[PDB]
Amino acid sequence: HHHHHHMQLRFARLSEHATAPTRGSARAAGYDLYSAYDYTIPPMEKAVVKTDIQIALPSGCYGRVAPRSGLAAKHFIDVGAGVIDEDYRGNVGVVLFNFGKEKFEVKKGDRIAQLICERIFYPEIEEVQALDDTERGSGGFG
Amino acid sequence: MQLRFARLSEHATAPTRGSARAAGYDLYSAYDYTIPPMEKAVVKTDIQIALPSGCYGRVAPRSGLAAKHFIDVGAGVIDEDYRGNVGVVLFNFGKEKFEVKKGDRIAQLICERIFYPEIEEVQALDDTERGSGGFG
Amino acid sequence: MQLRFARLSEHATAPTRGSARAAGYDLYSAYDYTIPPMEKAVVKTDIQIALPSGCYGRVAPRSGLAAKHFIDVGAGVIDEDYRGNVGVVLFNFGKEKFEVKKGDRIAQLICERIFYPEIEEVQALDD
Ligand SMILES: O=c1ccn([C@H]2C[C@H](O)[C@@H](COP(=O)(O)OP(=O)(O)O)O2)c(=O)[nH]1
Ligand SMILES: O=c1ccn([C@H]2C[C@H](O)[C@@H](COP(=O)(O)OP(=O)(O)O)O2)c(=O)[nH]1
Ligand SMILES: O=c1ccn([C@H]2C[C@H](O)[C@@H](COP(=O)(O)OP(=O)(O)O)O2)c(=O)[nH]1
Ligand SMILES: [Mg+2]
Repeated sequence: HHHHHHMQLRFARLSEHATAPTRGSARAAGYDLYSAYDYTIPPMEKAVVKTDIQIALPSGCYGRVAPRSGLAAKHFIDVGAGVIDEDYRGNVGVVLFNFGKEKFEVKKGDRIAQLICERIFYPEIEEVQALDDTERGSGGFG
Repeated sequence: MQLRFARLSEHATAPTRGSARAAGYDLYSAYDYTIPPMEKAVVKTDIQIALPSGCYGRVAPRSGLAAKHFIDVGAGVIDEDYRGNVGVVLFNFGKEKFEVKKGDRIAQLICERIFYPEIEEVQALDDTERGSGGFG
Repeated sequence: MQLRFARLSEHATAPTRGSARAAGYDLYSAYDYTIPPMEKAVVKTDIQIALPSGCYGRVAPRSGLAAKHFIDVGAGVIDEDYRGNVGVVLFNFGKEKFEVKKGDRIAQLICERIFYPEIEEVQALDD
């Protein structure tokens, strides 16, 4: 209209322990997220890792916390939960799963996940009596 | 344009959204399940959905269930053209059994915007700056 | 609106679409793998892809494999500029070995629309 600009990923540090999120290349899908504390995760266990950052996502997306590739392939690390709502203003947490047979050590400053700005719709929901058939139909689960 | 649903029995609950800017609509169990430690279950919602054009439906984990109970969501891709019963694949990685009762909120449904590209084979692709190096 | 791919060996299979409005293209194993219980494997497809601009490629789980065999997909983020071999990280949480045969459908690839905002540090979020 009057103003012509690009939306930014806004963040604020909640402590001196946080690291500003980084992007490897100009077209990496995600911003790197860093642990603010030390964690020791035993075999077949989980931990909630605090980043000590609050974020304000641009309109029309949510923030998906996604796994690092190397951590999954080499160490059997996975990311649980992962849905950061557009209107969340709290401390960003990463839920890490250790499926390996050895303990996994997280140190303050380690890169442990990535944040992706996934574009979504926010549709209104409408109940109907019945839906119409497609070629796929009710065919599911292999 | 909208997310349309229909109930497949009286045991279903209409999906809900806590906020106008919440990513997902909450999905509810229509039945009772006990999931033992290190086991999986397929949870019926007893709804069929018609997703808006230009997206798929991602069944995504609730945060509390993940962080406290070590519950995860398997599979999770609901195609735009799917008209069957929406199932939730729950993985229990915790050491105690996880109880699901009718009416419990067990997952969320996100309308993820996607492309539907046409596929083309070529001999070889040109390299960028990331190269072939992955899994770092 | 165009997804380009090339084969890195004779063992690769061209990605297919399961239905007209399927979210993903089927990805196929190029090799034979035995995954023991509670273990992982990196399954090579022997393809390289060029994603359309404005998306990343998400490697996503097959539903039958999850529901029946307790198979899951780890990692899964393919960056727009990646031109290497597409690897699938398969997790076997089941109690029996899982056998992957050359030519088996093991995952799907979804073109997830994203954007690339610049990052801005503020002191308070309402600055
Ligand atoms: O968590 C899920 C995943 C999939 N489906 C349904 C909807 C989807 O459209 C269909 C996929 O079935 P398929 O194409 O026969 O499964 P596969 O990935 O094993 O080829 O199954 C669900 O209800 N819940
Ligand atoms: O991996 C995650 C997942 C979620 N959250 C935060 C952001 C999100 O907006 C909020 C979700 O809280 P909730 O609505 O109480 O979660 P639920 O109802 O799914 O248990 O928690 C995180 O920090 N990390
Ligand atoms: O399931 C996956 C995940 C990633 N990759 C490739 C593509 C992606 O662009 C690259 C990421 O490598 P990295 O940036 O060095 O990984 P990391 O997250 O460990 O920093 O690896 C795959 O082939 N399959
Ligand atoms: Mg998405």
